[PDB]
Amino acid sequence: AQHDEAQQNAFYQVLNMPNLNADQRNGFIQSLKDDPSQSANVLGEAQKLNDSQAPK
Repeated sequence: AQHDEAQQNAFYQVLNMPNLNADQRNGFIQSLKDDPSQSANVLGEAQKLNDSQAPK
């Protein structure tokens, strides 16, 4: 967190999602690392995956 987090913002956001479990968030992060161009895509799908798993 306490660094130039603005650069690695997508990765940081995927970590900082309450409803994602380890396997999910880490899996998506590795997908992002594997395919840098799909940053916005992976981030969007991570937020969707989090949202669907919201207790409400």
